[PDB]
Amino acid sequence: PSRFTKTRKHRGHVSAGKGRIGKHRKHPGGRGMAGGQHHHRINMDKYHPGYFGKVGMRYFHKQQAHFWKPVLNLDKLWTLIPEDKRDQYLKSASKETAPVIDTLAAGYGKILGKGRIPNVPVIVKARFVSKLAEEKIRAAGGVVELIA
Amino acid sequence: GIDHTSKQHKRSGHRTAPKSDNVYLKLLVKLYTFLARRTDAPFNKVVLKALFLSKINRPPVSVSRIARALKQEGAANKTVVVVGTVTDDARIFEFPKTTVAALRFTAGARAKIVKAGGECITLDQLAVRAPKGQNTLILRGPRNSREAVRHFGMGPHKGKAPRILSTGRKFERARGRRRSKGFKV
Amino acid sequence: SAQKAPKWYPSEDVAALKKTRKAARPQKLRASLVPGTVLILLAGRFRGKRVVYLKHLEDNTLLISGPFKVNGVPLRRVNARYVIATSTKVSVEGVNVEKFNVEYFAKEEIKAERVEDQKVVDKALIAEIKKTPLLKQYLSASFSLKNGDKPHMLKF
Amino acid sequence: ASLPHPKIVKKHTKKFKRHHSDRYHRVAENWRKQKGIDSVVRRRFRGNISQPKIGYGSNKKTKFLSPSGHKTFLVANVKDLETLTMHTKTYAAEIAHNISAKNRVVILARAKALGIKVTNPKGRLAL
RNA sequence: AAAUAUUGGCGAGAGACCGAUAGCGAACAAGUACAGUGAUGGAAAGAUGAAAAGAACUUUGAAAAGAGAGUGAAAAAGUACGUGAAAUUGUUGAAAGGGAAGGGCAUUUGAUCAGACAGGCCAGCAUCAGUUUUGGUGGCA
RNA sequence: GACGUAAGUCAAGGAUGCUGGCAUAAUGGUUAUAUGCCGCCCGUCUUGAAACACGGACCAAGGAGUCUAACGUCUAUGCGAGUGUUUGGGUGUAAAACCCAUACGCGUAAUGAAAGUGAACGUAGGUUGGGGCCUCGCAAGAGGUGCACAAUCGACCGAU
RNA sequence: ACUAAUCGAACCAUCUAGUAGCUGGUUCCUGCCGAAGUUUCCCUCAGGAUAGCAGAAGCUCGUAUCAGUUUUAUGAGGUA
RNA sequence: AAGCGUGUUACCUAUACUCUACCGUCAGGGUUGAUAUGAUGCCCUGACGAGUAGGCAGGCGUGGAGGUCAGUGACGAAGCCUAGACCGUAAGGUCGGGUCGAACGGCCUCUAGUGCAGAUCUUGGUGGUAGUAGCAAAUAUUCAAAUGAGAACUUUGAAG
Ligand SMILES: [Mg+2]
Ligand SMILES: [Mg+2]
Ligand SMILES: [Mg+2]
Ligand SMILES: [Mg+2]
Ligand SMILES: [Mg+2]
Ligand SMILES: [Mg+2]
Ligand SMILES: [Mg+2]
Ligand SMILES: [Mg+2]
Ligand SMILES: [Mg+2]
Ligand SMILES: [Mg+2]
Ligand SMILES: [Mg+2]
Ligand SMILES: [Mg+2]
Ligand SMILES: [Mg+2]
Ligand SMILES: [Mg+2]
Ligand SMILES: [Mg+2]
Ligand SMILES: [Mg+2]
Ligand SMILES: [Mg+2]
Ligand SMILES: [Mg+2]
Ligand SMILES: [Mg+2]
Ligand SMILES: [Mg+2]
Ligand SMILES: [Mg+2]
Ligand SMILES: [Mg+2]
Ligand SMILES: [Mg+2]
Ligand SMILES: [Mg+2]
Ligand SMILES: [Mg+2]
Ligand SMILES: [Mg+2]
Ligand SMILES: [Mg+2]
Ligand SMILES: [Mg+2]
Ligand SMILES: [Mg+2]
Ligand SMILES: [Mg+2]
Ligand SMILES: [Mg+2]
Ligand SMILES: [Mg+2]
Ligand SMILES: [Mg+2]
Ligand SMILES: [Mg+2]
Ligand SMILES: [Mg+2]
Ligand SMILES: [Mg+2]
Ligand SMILES: [Mg+2]
Ligand SMILES: [Mg+2]
Ligand SMILES: [Mg+2]
Ligand SMILES: [Mg+2]
Ligand SMILES: [Mg+2]
Ligand SMILES: [Mg+2]
Repeated sequence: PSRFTKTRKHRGHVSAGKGRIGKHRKHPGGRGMAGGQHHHRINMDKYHPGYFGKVGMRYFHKQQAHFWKPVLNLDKLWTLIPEDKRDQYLKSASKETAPVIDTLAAGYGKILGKGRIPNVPVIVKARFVSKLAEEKIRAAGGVVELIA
Repeated sequence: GIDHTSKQHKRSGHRTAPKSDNVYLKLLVKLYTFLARRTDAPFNKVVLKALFLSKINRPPVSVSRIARALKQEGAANKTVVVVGTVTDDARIFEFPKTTVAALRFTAGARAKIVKAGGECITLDQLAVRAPKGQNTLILRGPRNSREAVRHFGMGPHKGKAPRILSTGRKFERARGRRRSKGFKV
Repeated sequence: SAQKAPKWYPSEDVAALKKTRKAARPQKLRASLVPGTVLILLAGRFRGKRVVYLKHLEDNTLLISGPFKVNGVPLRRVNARYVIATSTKVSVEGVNVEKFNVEYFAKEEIKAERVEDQKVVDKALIAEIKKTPLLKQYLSASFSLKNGDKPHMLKF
Repeated sequence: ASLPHPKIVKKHTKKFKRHHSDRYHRVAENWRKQKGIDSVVRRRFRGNISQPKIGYGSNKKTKFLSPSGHKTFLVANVKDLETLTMHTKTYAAEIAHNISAKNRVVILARAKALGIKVTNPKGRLAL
């Protein structure tokens, strides 16, 4: 709000904090990104390297939903089982009754391997996995069942 | 006239109080100010200073961070003390039975610690049962893992994160960032 | 409320004084003040009158009877720092000054006691002033400074 | 009778008038600091007015005290007055300017009963 | 069709908005008065009192008007109307003034003014404490 | 601390005692004047202003860092691997308050131009410090554990 | 030259609060701290960015690491 | 010599040095089983105090808003004037007296179109100059009467 601003403190002082010499003007260096290659070059090269120039391929008519693939990691994989019923599977870590985790409905397209799941076998239904994510699921006695 | 070697009237540059107006945090400061003055225990002076800390200066402490500090030999039976917020961590599947003292517990953190057989107490229950902070374990969360710290000290060849709104190709991956376009940093 | 309130007020309790280490000790006069010495009174009703120093009272005031029959100055006190001590003395080992004190000069037409006290004390004064010549006229004349008398070089 | 207090030291009994408040009518005597780059008053040249500064602060044992030794508390009605019933020596009452004449009789009579000093026991008195 | 738009029109309800140099240019006979050949430009201007009870009557004056009288709570509300600031001015009173005035520290003089007897005001002396200054004198190397 | 055998006293961690006058314009304040000495006109630009630099005859009223979109640092608060009720819907004492589903934004993954691939050898490593805590010690200190943080060498992920 | 007191491009309204690295102004008090007119780059030279100087917020610790200083030892220098 | 050179003392006086007091700032501390109930308090100790541009902090004032003082007021609110008083270092606050006639404050918070000496600032009002410069081109007016409160200037007559 207004009463806490330095404008109220600068009342009575001539230059309002802008100086007597610099003498606050309209646009002393230009407007916006003016002079990014001429007289603001040092600031742009120091703080925004890469700004000027061209990089690789263009992509006409990009639809981001083509590339939709949220990643889930193995240390977060057991969060897709509900909180209460999770403990039942942790005991009796055996086959023939293994939790089916369908990560697509949980909103994930790829399962990644950040790792260290418990040794409970688990059935993972994923659109995509990595080699290491699959390896640790099979090292626990589970299976990655590919879905679409 | 005095040939002054140092700046005169210089403030210490440390908080002597929390900037917070929390009436309950002020009672905790009031109790530990008394404790740090009438006892010679270094723990009471450390906790008192930590109760002045700003929000970024007390990062959250995970229960997994708590549990890793209990893998130190002889530290299992110590009372973990966190001057800040204890959060939950789903990545860790076993939690020991321990007593944790914190300013705040998240609901997931309090559930996980209690379900393990442990106990969650406030810093004034800690003061009653450990007036000199005997058998305690102060844990602090990582300070520089904040995203803001990524951009601190930006410059050529320093490998820091640029302050940028939109990322991807076309956003600062050109002249200045690869030898094919001018120079690399 | 025209003014809000003081949330707390200063205490009405009055503090006792710290115990002070200032013992009262007797005054030492300057050595020129010896009983019987003639003094000049430098202020008062009797400015300039020359009187006899008789007794040193307990309240640090000099007792003078520069005889009333000689120059009208009665039995009264004067401040020590307000008199000039002269080199000439007159013997006062015949006057009874013991009964004169602060209570004799306490405040609360002259008293019949005081007129008779003066005659008793100056009888032993006036008689022994006559021993050496010219004092009776000397004490009956008031002192003054003339056009060239410098008190820093004058002797008394 | 007020509480015993030291001698009252003011350190500056003279008002700090504004510079040139007697030169131009448009310059009021309310104190204003000179901000001029060339101001002899700001630069503290000999012969010019003094400037308010913290060295003139009244003694804390004596600040806010009237010469009689009381602190002034502004009262508006009877209820405001018994706030000073237990503080008669350290505070004195002052009837507010807007209090009616018939209500001033009530406060003056009540203060005289409680032994409260009134700094203005003559306002709106038809005498 | 509907959901959408709406600084125009009509009818409503509101506001942490403005309060007569503000808020629309315009609270009022305001797009008026007025200016310009014309396109256009474009103000200023609200408040007696509860009620006009808006001062009958006398007197001076050619009259305006004045002095009374009177109405009114008030004329320190008289349509030159609530209050009525400052610049600027008249009278009265005080004060000072040999080529400006004004100001800062201190005091004299004049004028004016607050408070307090259950210790307030101004002082004198003695013995001490702290800081100094100026002498007299003694014993040693 | 000193003296005193002690009792106690003292000039030893800051003035007490005695006496007088007045009790009001006496002291004091304010104000006018006089006297001693001093005092150039403010604001601005400027290396430099009393300037023969500029604005200012006077007075009243008005009169100049605001609001918005997006954002950086810091701080406070709520929750916390999540978080954001208010686009909407429900409800209402009706522009308020109260309640809510699915989404969506940001975060929880990076990297490459891309196609793509995608984070534990180990007690999530080793070394040097490191507050605090533990053990032994009257303590000094010694040993153990050492969060944050700092330096460094490694391990893992992506590109090459 | 003249084109309504207007002419090296009339007047009126609007775009338009046109832009200004330039001139002027920029409204209360007290307290604490306290500058620069130098570096590099710029169609730059009455301007900016950048580093420096300054303030504020602090944070980790608690007498360290130090130092507009000297000594001792060991170098270097090409001015008087 | 009251000049020049040189020597000796004494003396004068800065916002400087010493001591003390007061104010503020900073720093280090003390203080809870009654802190003799205010721990953003009270108190002990030491040092420090120049300042443009500029930064920050604590406060004073104005318009409006939520709360409260069952606040003030036609027995006089607000406003205005006041070489009358009191408080504050100050921004300012309070009281008395006069004028006036209908609303307006204290405190805790919220909010902003929130504080003027300047801008050849805007609008309005007012001065000194100053009873001043001036009211001097176009030949020229005069006498009497009448009217009228009043005639250089109107009317009539006469004359020029
Ligand atoms: Mg300027
Ligand atoms: Mg170029
Ligand atoms: Mg004053
Ligand atoms: Mg002023
Ligand atoms: Mg200057
Ligand atoms: Mg429709
Ligand atoms: Mg208008
Ligand atoms: Mg009017
Ligand atoms: Mg009236
Ligand atoms: Mg009037
Ligand atoms: Mg009126
Ligand atoms: Mg009027
Ligand atoms: Mg006037
Ligand atoms: Mg003359
Ligand atoms: Mg002495
Ligand atoms: Mg006087
Ligand atoms: Mg004078
Ligand atoms: Mg002079
Ligand atoms: Mg120049
Ligand atoms: Mg100047
Ligand atoms: Mg110019
Ligand atoms: Mg001019
Ligand atoms: Mg104004
Ligand atoms: Mg503009
Ligand atoms: Mg323009
Ligand atoms: Mg300084
Ligand atoms: Mg310039
Ligand atoms: Mg050479
Ligand atoms: Mg050379
Ligand atoms: Mg000589
Ligand atoms: Mg200063
Ligand atoms: Mg400044
Ligand atoms: Mg207001
Ligand atoms: Mg009034
Ligand atoms: Mg006046
Ligand atoms: Mg009315
Ligand atoms: Mg404004
Ligand atoms: Mg003005
Ligand atoms: Mg100004
Ligand atoms: Mg002007
Ligand atoms: Mg003339
Ligand atoms: Mg003519």
